[PDB]
Amino acid sequence: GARRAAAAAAAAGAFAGRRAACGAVLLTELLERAAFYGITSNLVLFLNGAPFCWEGAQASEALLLFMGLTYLGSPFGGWLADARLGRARAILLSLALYLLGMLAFPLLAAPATRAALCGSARLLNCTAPGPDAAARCCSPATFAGLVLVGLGVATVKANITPFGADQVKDRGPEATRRFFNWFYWSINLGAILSLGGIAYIQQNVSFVTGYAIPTVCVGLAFVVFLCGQSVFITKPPDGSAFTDMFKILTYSCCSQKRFDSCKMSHGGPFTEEKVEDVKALVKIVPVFLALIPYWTVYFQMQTTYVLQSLHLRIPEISNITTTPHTLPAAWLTMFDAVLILLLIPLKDKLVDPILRRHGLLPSSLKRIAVGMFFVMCSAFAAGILESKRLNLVKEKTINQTIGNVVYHAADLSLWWQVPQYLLIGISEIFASIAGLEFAYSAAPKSMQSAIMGLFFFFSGVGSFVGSGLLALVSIKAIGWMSSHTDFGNINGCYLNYYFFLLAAIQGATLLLFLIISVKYDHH
Amino acid sequence: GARRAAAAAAAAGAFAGRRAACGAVLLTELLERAAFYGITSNLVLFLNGAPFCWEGAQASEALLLFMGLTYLGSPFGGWLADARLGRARAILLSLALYLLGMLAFPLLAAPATRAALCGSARLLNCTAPGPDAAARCCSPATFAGLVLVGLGVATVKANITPFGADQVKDRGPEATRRFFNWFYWSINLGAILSLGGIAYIQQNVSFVTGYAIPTVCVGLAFVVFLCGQSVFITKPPDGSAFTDMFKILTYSCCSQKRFDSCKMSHGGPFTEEKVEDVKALVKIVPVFLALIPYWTVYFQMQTTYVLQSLHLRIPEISNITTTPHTLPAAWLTMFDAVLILLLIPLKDKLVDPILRRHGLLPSSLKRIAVGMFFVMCSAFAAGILESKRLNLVKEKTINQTIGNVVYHAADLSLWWQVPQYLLIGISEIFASIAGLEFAYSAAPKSMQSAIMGLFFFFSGVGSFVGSGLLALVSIKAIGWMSSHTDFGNINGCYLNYYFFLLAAIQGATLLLFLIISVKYDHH
Ligand SMILES: CCCCCCCCCCCCCCCCCC(=O)O[C@@H](COC(=O)CCCCCCCCCCCCCCC)COP(=O)(O)OC[C@H](O)CO
Ligand SMILES: CCCCCCCCCCCCCCCCCC(=O)O[C@@H](COC(=O)CCCCCCCCCCCCCCC)COP(=O)(O)OC[C@H](O)CO
Ligand SMILES: CC(C)CCC[C@@H](C)[C@H]1CC[C@H]2[C@@H]3CC=C4C[C@@H](OC(=O)CCC(=O)O)CC[C@]4(C)[C@H]3CC[C@]12C
Ligand SMILES: CC(C)CCC[C@@H](C)[C@H]1CC[C@H]2[C@@H]3CC=C4C[C@@H](OC(=O)CCC(=O)O)CC[C@]4(C)[C@H]3CC[C@]12C
Ligand SMILES: CC(C)CCC[C@@H](C)[C@H]1CC[C@H]2[C@@H]3CC=C4C[C@@H](OC(=O)CCC(=O)O)CC[C@]4(C)[C@H]3CC[C@]12C
Ligand SMILES: CC(C)CCC[C@@H](C)[C@H]1CC[C@H]2[C@@H]3CC=C4C[C@@H](OC(=O)CCC(=O)O)CC[C@]4(C)[C@H]3CC[C@]12C
Ligand SMILES: CC(C)CCC[C@@H](C)[C@H]1CC[C@H]2[C@@H]3CC=C4C[C@@H](OC(=O)CCC(=O)O)CC[C@]4(C)[C@H]3CC[C@]12C
Ligand SMILES: CC(C)CCC[C@@H](C)[C@H]1CC[C@H]2[C@@H]3CC=C4C[C@@H](OC(=O)CCC(=O)O)CC[C@]4(C)[C@H]3CC[C@]12C
Ligand SMILES: CC(C)CCC[C@@H](C)[C@H]1CC[C@H]2[C@@H]3CC=C4C[C@@H](OC(=O)CCC(=O)O)CC[C@]4(C)[C@H]3CC[C@]12C
Ligand SMILES: CC(C)CCC[C@@H](C)[C@H]1CC[C@H]2[C@@H]3CC=C4C[C@@H](OC(=O)CCC(=O)O)CC[C@]4(C)[C@H]3CC[C@]12C
Ligand SMILES: CC(C)CCC[C@@H](C)[C@H]1CC[C@H]2[C@@H]3CC=C4C[C@@H](OC(=O)CCC(=O)O)CC[C@]4(C)[C@H]3CC[C@]12C
Ligand SMILES: CC(C)CCC[C@@H](C)[C@H]1CC[C@H]2[C@@H]3CC=C4C[C@@H](OC(=O)CCC(=O)O)CC[C@]4(C)[C@H]3CC[C@]12C
Ligand SMILES: CC(C)CCC[C@@H](C)[C@H]1CC[C@H]2[C@@H]3CC=C4C[C@@H](OC(=O)CCC(=O)O)CC[C@]4(C)[C@H]3CC[C@]12C
Ligand SMILES: CC(C)CCC[C@@H](C)[C@H]1CC[C@H]2[C@@H]3CC=C4C[C@@H](OC(=O)CCC(=O)O)CC[C@]4(C)[C@H]3CC[C@]12C
Ligand SMILES: *[C@@H]1O[C@H](CO)[C@@H](O)[C@H](O)[C@H]1NC(C)=O
Ligand SMILES: *[C@@H]1O[C@H](CO)[C@@H](O)[C@H](O)[C@H]1NC(C)=O
Repeated sequence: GARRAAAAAAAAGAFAGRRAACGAVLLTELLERAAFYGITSNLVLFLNGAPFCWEGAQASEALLLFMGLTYLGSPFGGWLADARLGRARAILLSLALYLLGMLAFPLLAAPATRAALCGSARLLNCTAPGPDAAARCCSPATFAGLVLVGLGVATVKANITPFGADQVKDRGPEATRRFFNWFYWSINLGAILSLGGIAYIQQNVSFVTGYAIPTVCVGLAFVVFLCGQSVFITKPPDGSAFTDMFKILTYSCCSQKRFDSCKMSHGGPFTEEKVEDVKALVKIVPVFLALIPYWTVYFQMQTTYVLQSLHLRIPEISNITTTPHTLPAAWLTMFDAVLILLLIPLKDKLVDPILRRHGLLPSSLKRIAVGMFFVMCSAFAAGILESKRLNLVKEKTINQTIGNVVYHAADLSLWWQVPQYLLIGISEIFASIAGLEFAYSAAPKSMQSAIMGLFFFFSGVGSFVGSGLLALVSIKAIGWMSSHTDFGNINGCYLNYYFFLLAAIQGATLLLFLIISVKYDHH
Repeated sequence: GARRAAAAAAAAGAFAGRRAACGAVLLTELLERAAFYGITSNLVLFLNGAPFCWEGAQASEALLLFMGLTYLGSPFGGWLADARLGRARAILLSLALYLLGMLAFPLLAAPATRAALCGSARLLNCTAPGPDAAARCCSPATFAGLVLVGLGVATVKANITPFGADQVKDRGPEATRRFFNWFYWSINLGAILSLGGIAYIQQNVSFVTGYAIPTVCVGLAFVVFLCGQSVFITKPPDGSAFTDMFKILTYSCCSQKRFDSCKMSHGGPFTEEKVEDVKALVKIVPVFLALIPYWTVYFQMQTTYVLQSLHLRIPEISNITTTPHTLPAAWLTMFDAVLILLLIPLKDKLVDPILRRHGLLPSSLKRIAVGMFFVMCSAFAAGILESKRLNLVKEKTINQTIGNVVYHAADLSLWWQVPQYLLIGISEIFASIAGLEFAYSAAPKSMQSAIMGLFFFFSGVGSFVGSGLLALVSIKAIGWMSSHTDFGNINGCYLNYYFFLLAAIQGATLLLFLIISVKYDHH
């Protein structure tokens, strides 16, 4: 018990005379998240309403391909970070590519540069009369910008978190946990700022002045990272010998091709440290495999919550003061970020000292399990509200308006969704941060960035699996999602059964993860 | 890992050349459970339909008082067992009193002895015309029989399980766990036999031949226990010095009135063994306190499941072969016992070796937590089905008949309740047995019977709290249970809102028990 009081000194003194570097890292992450969410908030709507009038399916496919590229680029970004380059140099290069890729969109928004670019001058005005039509216009420039921005965001996401984690490595794991808590807090703050301001300006002022802001944000992030590079000296990895470790991994795999790994490696050139690294990698891979369904259910629930909210009563007299012409569809997603922003400081200042006080959770796997339990509870709560609505809709309906689509909603207030998101928020403040901590703690000291990239890649694989599951349940044979051929007509479909299925999947995943976590802790 | 294989020898060899004693104990428990369930199956109906026509409220109060006496007598039964007597002697005395108390009811069933007894000859025939009416008739004999049978069943319940547990104490805890598994299996088998046969005979043939069978059952149990007493020699406690220990407990409490207990006891005569005993008691009491809500929710869900089943379609062509005149209302409760009988052998033969194989659960507290998680999942599942029914009832209804009351049920098959009970069954085969094992394992070797009595008393307190909660939710101010002024008309009430409340209570209790179990394991 007294050792907990001893470690409380490190916990309180975690932010020693190095706070400037932590602030710079948090600010860079906040600006990067703001730019990313500004880009991803209204990409489909921007593509549809642009003079290059794409189809809705084409815009959805483009956004999905961009997201998949962002998920896929993380392991390669980590490889580039730890091999042939340093961590800070990789961050700088990725941010430069990020800015270069994102600069394309404001030029496309501006009519003069839009006409100058794409060599096509497509002004068919969508519904305006026209002699037939062509395929996706402005394809080269748009695709180049999308691939550049996706690669940049993937690389920064893979590389920034382990760098900031090792920045405070001098202290104990409690310092790393506090840093990850504030890192997630900064991420949510940036997401809130973006989803509010950038979406408001894009939907209600202009795209030309809307897409210019993310470019300024990424420029500020690059500038602050460059300025803080001089004062960082956060024990830079300076990766030049780490390149050898990756090929020693391939040699260890060839040992399989030519504790078996340890018994062959012993007298073999494979030195003990590389043996421990490969054994750790083999141990940690199943943890990611078990976490895949958690990512699936989390992403699917995040997607379905906005759809559920779209068909509830819009509160607050529909913003009577300064009437919201074409109310943006980003604040519904921002509810979760607001709840996380409220929860995180309270957790960090109260719960962590209380848990660490007597004997409670010293490991992240248990926190992930608790978060998954909260996810299952939130899924059950969401299922119930959906069921009542699908029966309370049988009565008269009220024609509301979000954006420029006349939604049909029941006479049920939106605030009834406060519990679900609340549980979700709790789950996140237990799960995600802990997972990040695990992704930093169990990884070998030479290839943390690669492990982070694999973590994000597996999260993306889970998201893709969730989208595929939604497509599967959309089949007429089941009939749960049959009228969902547009922005949303959930009135004619059963989402409560889908919520219950998500809850059951989350429960099974929780049991499997408990088993796997116990096995990992044993070894 | 190899030590698990070493303990597998004890696990397989648990039933050494002492199986006759285990069989005798299991048979005695089975007969006692059969007699108890035969008594409690149709007590209210027997009292109402008897020539001494009581009121429904009076019969319900009598049954509740009997159940409360059974719950309260357990700690005093354990005290009598460990003080001034032995375990076997206490069992024999309690079974003799059990038989003496239960013998009263068949005499009351027989018209000749009924007229001979009670000195009243009350033959008002309930609805038959009569010049006013009196209070509860046959009060002295019925009350004496009820108090005797309650005290006997309380004492046997408090004493038999620790005796059988220490019967196999020669081997390791795995032998005790297997014995408790088969003990619960025998309990469920006896409950099935009673609820089927005795209830069918009572409701469809006669009370005179119905209540005679439990007397034969308890006589057989007493005879087999007496015969096996000679060959038992299961290291009998022969409690005579144990009495001293109990008074030393008060002396420890005298330290309160005159680790404070340990620091005072070291200089005091209180020898270390008594200090360890009192410290263990103080440690274990909070476990029972935390288990109280689990008992509350379990008993309440058990009660509400029969009511939910009563309003579903009766399956199997209403037993077309040998038409069931006045279908008994006990098989609905027997569904859970049937599921437990199916589950227990599979668990014992497959799950326990698999769990014990690599690294899994060595402690009962985690099993109790898993059982409570399954309880919460079953509660959520039950809530959903009830919600659908309360909406599927809005259509036409079908007038079924169970017993002699015309119930109103929806066109939904009873088999849809198979999942709920299944989860419930799993929960039990995780929770109850483990709790029993804990109640035997953590208790001091001198006063195991007292700890078992306290365990059963706290379970009864939880059941009373659950009944009080149901009475509280019955208030018009909430309105969840407003038309439930009879056998049951849940068609007009919201049972789903309750099921969800039970699920939430179980969810909170799970976290509380996890915290308390971790604290107990630390100390
Ligand atoms: C290791 C990974 C395993 C796979 C994990 C992926 C997810 C598994 C769970 C998949 C859930 C599928 C849907 C639920 C299964 C029952 C089928 C079903 O949907 O039944 C419908 C009934 O439809 C059918 O019976 C159609 C059967 C189609 C066959 C394909 C689905 C069966 C399951 C396939 C996947 C296998 C899963 C195995 C169990 C996990 C009920 O809806 P309804 O028609 O009553 O809807 C209400 C209203 O009446 C509107 O119609
Ligand atoms: C450490 C132990 C703590 C206590 C543990 C015991 C159990 C705690 C939980 C008790 C749950 C009580 C019921 C739920 C609380 C909200 C009140 C309620 O029932 O609201 C109803 C609305 O009624 C009211 O607002 C009446 C309020 C009466 C005041 C008493 C109840 C409040 C809670 C008292 C217990 C305190 C619990 C605190 C939180 C745990 C909703 O039903 P309805 O009328 O909409 O029903 C459907 C239809 O319309 C039919 O009417
Ligand atoms: C949600 C739906 C789409 C399914 C999700 C994918 C599952 C099929 C995956 C997710 C987690 C996977 C498990 C993660 C870890 C392992 C440990 C693994 O065993 C090892 O330790 C690997 C090394 C060895 O072979 O000894 C065996 C496969 C298994 C059970 C995996 C089996 C396949 C699982 C269940
Ligand atoms: C571990 C602890 C925190 C308990 C775990 C379970 C709870 C998180 C669950 C159990 C029951 C659930 C509730 C059951 C039903 C509802 C009603 C539901 O709304 C409706 O269906 C109607 C609301 C209305 O219009 O009045 C909103 C979620 C809520 C409050 C749920 C919130 C989450 C609860 C409390
Ligand atoms: C903050 C957390 C922990 C509390 C649990 C969820 C709350 C956010 C809920 C509980 C009570 C709810 C209120 C209870 C009753 C109603 C009436 C309800 O009105 C209707 O159902 C009719 C709608 C109409 O006709 O206008 C509108 C929502 C409101 C204010 C609810 C808003 C959301 C509240 C505050
Ligand atoms: C190679 C082996 C190990 C399988 C692992 C590959 C995954 C990354 C794949 C397997 C199934 C794939 C999914 C299967 C089905 C679909 C539905 C598909 O949706 C549509 O194109 C129709 C709906 C629409 O128009 O939006 C989009 C891709 C997606 C999610 C796929 C995404 C990528 C997934 C998850
Ligand atoms: C963790 C996963 C892999 C397994 C558990 C998934 C469950 C959450 C799913 C699978 C089967 C589903 C059920 C399949 C079919 C139906 C019937 C459907 O319509 C009816 O009630 C009509 C029933 C009838 O046809 O008689 C309502 C949803 C329900 C209960 C579904 C609810 C959600 C269930 C239980
Ligand atoms: C009885 C039959 C019907 C069960 C069939 C399914 C089992 C094989 C599954 C269902 C629930 C599972 C359990 C769910 C949760 C846990 C708790 C978990 O507890 C821990 O060790 C937590 C960590 C710690 O205590 O330090 C270990 C795995 C275990 C027992 C799982 C083992 C596998 C179980 C028993
Ligand atoms: C379901 C509804 C009716 C409520 C159920 C009763 C609760 C009010 C009880 C059940 C479990 C109890 C807890 C069980 C154990 C403890 C440990 C106890 O602390 C000790 O270790 C006692 C010795 C000491 O004082 O140091 C303090 C009270 C507390 C939290 C109890 C507080 C009261 C609780 C929550
Ligand atoms: C940890 C693992 C075991 C998963 C934990 C959660 C499951 C045990 C839950 C999640 C969703 C639940 C299901 C959700 C809805 C229903 C429908 C319900 O019946 C209805 O409402 C309609 C039935 C019909 O007519 O088809 C019966 C329970 C059931 C199958 C539930 C059974 C229990 C399930 C699978
Ligand atoms: C064994 C466990 C693991 C499986 C899950 C629950 C089963 C017991 C369920 C799943 C499918 C169910 C069946 C699916 C469909 C129906 C049709 C259903 O009919 C109606 O809903 C209309 C009633 C009428 O009009 O007569 C009657 C019950 C039944 C046979 C159900 C009985 C209960 C079943 C077998
Ligand atoms: C002394 C302190 C530590 C409290 C602990 C005592 C408990 C054993 C008490 C407290 C509240 C009591 C309950 C309060 C209210 C009721 C409702 C009451 O129901 C009725 O008489 C009305 C309904 C009917 O007629 O059946 C039956 C007794 C009961 C369950 C009580 C049973 C005994 C309880 C649980
Ligand atoms: C863990 C325990 C101690 C606290 C949590 C218990 C919950 C499961 C209970 C407490 C409050 C209950 C809610 C209180 C009131 C309502 C409204 C009731 O009616 C309505 O939907 C309309 C209400 C209105 O008119 O505003 C439906 C059930 C519901 C959501 C209840 C569902 C069950 C809840 C969430
Ligand atoms: C973030 C805020 C809103 C939470 C407010 C409530 C907390 C004080 C509660 C909610 C959930 C509780 C947790 C639910 C379950 C667990 C797991 C339990 O895990 C173990 O210790 C298992 C055994 C082992 O690890 O060896 C420890 C207590 C803990 C963290 C509980 C501690 C207290 C918590 C965090
Ligand atoms: C539609 O036509 C108007 C008037 O010619 C023009 O100003 C506007 O830019 C066009 N819109 C698009 C989206 O090309
Ligand atoms: C009712 O009266 C009949 C005929 O007199 C008698 O046989 C029967 O025992 C009475 N029933 C009861 C319950 O006393």
